[PDB]
Amino acid sequence: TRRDPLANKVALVTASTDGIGFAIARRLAQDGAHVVVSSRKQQNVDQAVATLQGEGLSVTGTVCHVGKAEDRERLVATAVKLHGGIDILVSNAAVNPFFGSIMDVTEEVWDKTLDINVKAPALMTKAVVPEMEKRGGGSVVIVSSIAAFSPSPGFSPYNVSKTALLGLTKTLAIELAPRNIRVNCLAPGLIKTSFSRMLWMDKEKEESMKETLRIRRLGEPEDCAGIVSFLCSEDASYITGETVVVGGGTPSRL
Amino acid sequence: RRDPLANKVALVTASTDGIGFAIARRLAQDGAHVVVSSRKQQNVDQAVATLQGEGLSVTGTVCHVGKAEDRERLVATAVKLHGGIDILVSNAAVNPFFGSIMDVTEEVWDKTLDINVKAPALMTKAVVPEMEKRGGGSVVIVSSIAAFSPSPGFSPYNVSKTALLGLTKTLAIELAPRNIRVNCLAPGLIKTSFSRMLWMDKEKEESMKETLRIRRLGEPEDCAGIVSFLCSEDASYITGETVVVGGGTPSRL
Amino acid sequence: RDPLANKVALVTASTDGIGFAIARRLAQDGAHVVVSSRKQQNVDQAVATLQGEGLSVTGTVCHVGKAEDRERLVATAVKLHGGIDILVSNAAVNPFFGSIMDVTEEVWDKTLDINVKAPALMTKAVVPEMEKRGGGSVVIVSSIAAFSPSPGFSPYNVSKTALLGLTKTLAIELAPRNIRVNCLAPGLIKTSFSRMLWMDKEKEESMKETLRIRRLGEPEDCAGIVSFLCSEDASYITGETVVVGGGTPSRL
Amino acid sequence: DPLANKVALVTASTDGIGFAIARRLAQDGAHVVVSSRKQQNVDQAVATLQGEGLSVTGTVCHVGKAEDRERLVATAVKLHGGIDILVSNAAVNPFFGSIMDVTEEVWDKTLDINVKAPALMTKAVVPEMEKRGGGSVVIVSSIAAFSPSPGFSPYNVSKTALLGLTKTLAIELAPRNIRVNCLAPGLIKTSFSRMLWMDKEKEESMKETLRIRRLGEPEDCAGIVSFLCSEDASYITGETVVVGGGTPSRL
Ligand SMILES: NC(=O)c1ccc[n+]([C@@H]2O[C@H](COP(=O)([O-])OP(=O)(O)OC[C@H]3O[C@@H](n4cnc5c(N)ncnc54)[C@H](OP(=O)(O)O)[C@@H]3O)[C@@H](O)[C@H]2O)c1
Ligand SMILES: NC(=O)c1ccc[n+]([C@@H]2O[C@H](COP(=O)([O-])OP(=O)(O)OC[C@H]3O[C@@H](n4cnc5c(N)ncnc54)[C@H](OP(=O)(O)O)[C@@H]3O)[C@@H](O)[C@H]2O)c1
Ligand SMILES: NC(=O)c1ccc[n+]([C@@H]2O[C@H](COP(=O)([O-])OP(=O)(O)OC[C@H]3O[C@@H](n4cnc5c(N)ncnc54)[C@H](OP(=O)(O)O)[C@@H]3O)[C@@H](O)[C@H]2O)c1
Ligand SMILES: NC(=O)c1ccc[n+]([C@@H]2O[C@H](COP(=O)([O-])OP(=O)(O)OC[C@H]3O[C@@H](n4cnc5c(N)ncnc54)[C@H](OP(=O)(O)O)[C@@H]3O)[C@@H](O)[C@H]2O)c1
Repeated sequence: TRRDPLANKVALVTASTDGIGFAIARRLAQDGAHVVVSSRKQQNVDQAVATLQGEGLSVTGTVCHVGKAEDRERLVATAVKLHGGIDILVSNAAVNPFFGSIMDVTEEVWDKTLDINVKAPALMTKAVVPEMEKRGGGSVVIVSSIAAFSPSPGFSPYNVSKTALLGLTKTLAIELAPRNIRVNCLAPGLIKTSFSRMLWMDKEKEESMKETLRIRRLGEPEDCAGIVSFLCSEDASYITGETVVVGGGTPSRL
Repeated sequence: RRDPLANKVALVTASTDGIGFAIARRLAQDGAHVVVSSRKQQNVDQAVATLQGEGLSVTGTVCHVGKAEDRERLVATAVKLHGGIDILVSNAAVNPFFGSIMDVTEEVWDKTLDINVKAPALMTKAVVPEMEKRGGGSVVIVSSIAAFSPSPGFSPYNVSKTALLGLTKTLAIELAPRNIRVNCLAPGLIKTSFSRMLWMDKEKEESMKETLRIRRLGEPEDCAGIVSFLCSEDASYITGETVVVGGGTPSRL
Repeated sequence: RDPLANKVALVTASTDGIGFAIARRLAQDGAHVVVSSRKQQNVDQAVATLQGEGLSVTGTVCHVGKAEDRERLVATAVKLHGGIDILVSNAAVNPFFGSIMDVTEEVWDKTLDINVKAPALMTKAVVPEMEKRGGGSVVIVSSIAAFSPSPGFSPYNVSKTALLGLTKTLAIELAPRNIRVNCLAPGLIKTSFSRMLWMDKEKEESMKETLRIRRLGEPEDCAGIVSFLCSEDASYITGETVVVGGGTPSRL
Repeated sequence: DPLANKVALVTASTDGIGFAIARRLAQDGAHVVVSSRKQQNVDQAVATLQGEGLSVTGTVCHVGKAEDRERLVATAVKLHGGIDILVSNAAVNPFFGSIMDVTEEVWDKTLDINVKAPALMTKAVVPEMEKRGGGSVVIVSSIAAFSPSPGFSPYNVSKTALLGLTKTLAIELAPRNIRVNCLAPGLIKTSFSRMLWMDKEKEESMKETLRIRRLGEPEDCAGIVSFLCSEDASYITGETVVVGGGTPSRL
C-alpha cells in the first residue's frame, strides 16, 4: 500500500484562500498533511475551508494578515493547539502592485511593499522555527516570482521585493540548516489568478503576454502545487537553498 | 493515488550504477517502462537482474552514448519493445582525472566535450521524432554543481557541465513547439564510484563537508524524486529549468 | 582626454572607504564631485584632503535616510554646478553579527529603509535633473553578499540582493530617458565597515581561505570600474552588476 | 597609458569587435599583435593601425590550428620579449538551423573552435605570462550564453561553456597571478551578425525583441576589455561583463 508523502505532517500556508496558495493547501492536504489555511478576510477563509472540508481533507482555517505580528503569532498558536506541532510553512502573501512609473511611486507604497513582501515572511519564519525545532526539523517554502529575475517596468517596488526574497531564501537556508530546517523558494511565471488579471483581462492581452513571455500557455494555480508538495517532503531532504521557477519556459536564469 | 508515470516509456543513459540506477529504479516504481543502459554488458545484466527481481518493468541494452550506432539502437530497442518513447534521462559523463590545464591534452578536451556535451544533444535528437508521435515528452539532462562552482583540477569536466546548462535552455526553447520539456538535474557531492576520490578517506569526507558547507554527502536516491517529478505531467509548466540537489552547498540565485 | 570632463557627480556616503575612493577617482577623471555623509566633520576632512589634491570637490551633510537631506543634496549640486549627470549611491547600515532569531523588527525596518528604499528615492530625486542634461549614469553599491550570503547577517544580505533587483528594474524604467543604471558588488574590502572580518590577523587569513581569495580588497580596487561605468565609454552597458571580489565565488 | 609596455595578443582581430579591441589596447599603450586566418585581412588591419601611429604588427593565426597558436606566441615573444595580455575573440559563424538539422560536423567544429581553442590558446600563453609575473586573459562569449535564441543551439551551448571556462581558468590560474575575465556582447553591428540587422525591418524587429534602444557597435566593447586588461582591474577575476545595451541577461 503506497504511503502518503506528507503523512502526519502539519502545514501552515499563508494567503491560501484563493489561487496559488489555495492550490498548494489542497495538494498538501491531498498528500496527507493537516493544513491550516488563512488570509485577511474571514469570508474568504470559510469558503476555502468549506470547499476543502467538502473534499474530506484535513483542513481548518483562521484569519491571518501576514503584516500583523499578532495574527502571525496567533496562526502558529492555533495550529499547535489543534495539531500539536508545525512541520511546514509556505509563505505566499504579497501586496497587489499598482502599475506606475518609479517617479509616481510614493514612499508609503515602498514601505508597505517591503513590509508585507519581505519583512513579513522573515518574521513568519522566525515564528515557526521553535515549533519546527521540537519536531526535529521542518520545511519552509517562500513564494517569490519570475519577476525576481525578469522585471517588467511599472512594478518596481514589487520587482525589488521578489528579488529580495531570493536572498531571504538563501540566507535562511544557511542559518536554519543546523536545526534541520530546509528553506526553498517557488518562483511562478504568469499564472491565471485575480492577482494577475490586469495581464490576461482581454484575449488580446493574453495573446500579447504569451508572445512577450515566449510561452505557449499561461499557468494555472495547480501547476505550482506539485513542486511545493515535493519540496515540503522528506524525499527532497537534499534540497535546500533552492529556487524552482515554474514559468512554462519563460526566460529566468541559468 | 495513481502511478505518476503510468504507461510511460523511459530511456535512462548510464543507468547501471549510482545516480542513473536510482533514477531508473524510481521511474519504474512510479509506473514507467524503463530501458537501462551503459557501456559494459556485465553492468547492464546485473542492473536489469536487480530491478526485475524487485518486480519493476525494466529491461536493458548496451549503449555507449559516444557511439551514434549505440544511440540509434537504444531508441530502436525501446520502440520495438514498448511502441514509443515518452522520457529521456541523459546521465553519462567521462570520469575526469585531477590535473593542471597545462597537462590536459587535446585528446582529453575532445573526449570530454564529445561525451559530456555533444552526446546528450545527439541522444535528444534521436528521441525527438518518437516523442512527437506520443504528443510530447520530457527530457532531463544531468549536469553538476560544478557548472556553477568549479573546483580547480577538473577544467574540461567543469566546462562541459556549464555547457549543459546552455544545452538545457536552448533545447527547451527549440523543442517547446513539439510539447517536449527539457530540464536539468545539478547534483552536489553524491556518494558514488564517480566521486570516490572526494570521500574515500573519512578525513577527506569531513574536509569536503566543511568545504562545501553541507551536513552530509548525498546518496543516489536523493536525486531520484526530483527527476521522476520533472518527467511527469505534474511538472507540465516546468521546462528550461536546472534544479540543484546539493544539500545547501552554494550554487546560484 | 578627461573622460568625465565637466560632468557633475553626487556620491553618497563618500567621506571614507569605498565611497571616498570613488569620489577621488571620478574627480581625478575630470568630474565635479559633491561628497556627503552624516557627519559634518567627516565631510570637512574628506573635502580638505581632495581639494589639497587639486580636485574639484565640495561637500555637504546628507543622511540618505532623510528625505530633506536627499532633496538638499540635489539642490546644493544644482546651485553650485548647474545640473547633475552622475549619482553613485553607496550608503549602508553597519551590520551586526547575529541570528535571524535575534534580529528585531526595528533592525529589519531600518536596514530595508536605508539600504533599499533610500537608493530608490535618492535616484527619484536626481532623475528630473539628469533628463535636463540629456541623460546620466547611476551606480548602486550592493555586495557579494547579494549572491553569496554568510550566516549571521540575514537582513543586510536580503537588502543587498534587493539592490540587484533595483538596479535591473530601474535600468529598464529609465532607459527611455537615456539614464543608465548599473551596480558595483564588492567582495571583502579592508575598511572600517568590515573590520570585524580583518582586524585580527588570524581572522583575515581565515577569511581569505573561506572566500578563496589571495588578498582582501582595498577601496581603490572599486574606483576604476565605477568611473568607467559613469563614462560615455560605457554607453552600451546598463542593467549590469559588476563584482569586484578578487575571484571570490559570485555567479556566472 | 594604462597598458604602457604591455604585450597583447588579440585573436580574430582584423575586423569588428576584435579589431576595435586591438585598436583600444594600442591606444592605451600596449604593443599588439593582431591576427586572423587571412594574410590580406591582417595586412589591412595592421596598415590602418600603423597609419594611426600605434604599435601594432600582425601575423596569420587560425585559432583551430595548434601550430598557428604556438607560432603566434613565438612571434610576439621574438618581437617584444614576452606576453602580458591574451584576448580570445574567435568564433565559428553560426547559421540558423533546427537542432534536428544540425550535423555532427557542425557540433564538432563549433565545440572545437569556440570552446577547445580558447582553452588551448590560454594554455599556450600561460608559461610566458608566468615569466612576466602574471597577466590578463579576456574571453569573448555572448549574451547568447544567458539568453539563447532557437536555431543556434551549437553556438549557444558553446557560449555558455565559455562562462565555465572563464570561471575554471580564473581559479586555476590565480596562483600564477593571471586574471581571467569574459566579455559577453549583445547584438553588435558586424558581418558576423548580419542576418539579425542587415535588413532594416529585421533590425527594428530585433530591437523590440531584445528590448534595446540601439544596436551595439564594435567600439562599445573596447573600453571594458582594455580596463579588464589593466592593473586598475587587479581585484577583478572570474567575472563576465555583459555589454548589451540593457537586453536581458542575468542578475
Ligand atoms: N501571475 C501570478 O498570479 C503570480 C506570478 C508570480 C508570483 N505570484 C505570487 O503568488 C502570490 C499571489 O497568489 P495568487 O496569484 O494565487 O493570488 P490570488 O489567487 O489573488 O490570491 C491572493 C491570496 O492572498 C491573500 N492575501 C492577500 N493579502 C494578504 C495578506 N496581507 N495576508 C494574508 N493573506 C493575504 C488573499 O486572501 P484575502 O484577500 O482574504 O487576504 C488570497 O487568498 C503572491 O506572492 C504573488 O507575488 C503570482
Ligand atoms: N557522484 C557525484 O558526486 C556527482 C556530482 C555531480 C554530478 N554527477 C553526475 O552524475 C552522473 C553519473 O554519476 P554517478 O556519480 O552516478 O557515477 P557512477 O555511480 O560511477 O555511475 C556511472 C554510470 O555511467 C555509466 N557510463 C559511464 N560512461 C558511459 C558512457 N559513455 N555511456 C553510457 N554509460 C556510461 C557507467 O556504466 P558503464 O561503466 O557500464 O558504462 C555507470 O552505470 C554524471 O553525469 C556525473 O557528472 C555526479
Ligand atoms: N567589505 C566591505 O567593506 C564591503 C563589502 C561589500 C559591500 N560594501 C558596501 O560598501 C558600502 C560601505 O562602504 P565602506 O566599506 O567603504 O564603509 P566605510 O569605509 O565605513 O565608509 C562608510 C561611509 O558611509 C557613510 N555613511 C554611513 N551611513 C550613512 C548614511 N546613512 N548616510 C550617508 N552616509 C552614511 C560614512 O560617513 P558618516 O559616518 O559621516 O555618515 C562613511 O563615509 C556599503 O554600501 C557596503 O554595503 C562594503
Ligand atoms: N552580434 C555580434 O556581432 C556578436 C554578439 C555576441 C558575441 N559576438 C562574438 O564576437 C566575436 C567576433 O565576432 P565579430 O562580430 O566581431 O565578427 P566580425 O566583425 O565578422 O570579425 C570576425 C573576425 O574573426 C576572424 N576569424 C574568423 N574565424 C577565425 C579563426 N578561426 N581564427 C582566427 N580568426 C578568425 C575574422 O578574420 P579572418 O576571416 O581573416 O579569419 C575577423 O577578423 C565572436 O566570438 C562572436 O561570437 C559577436
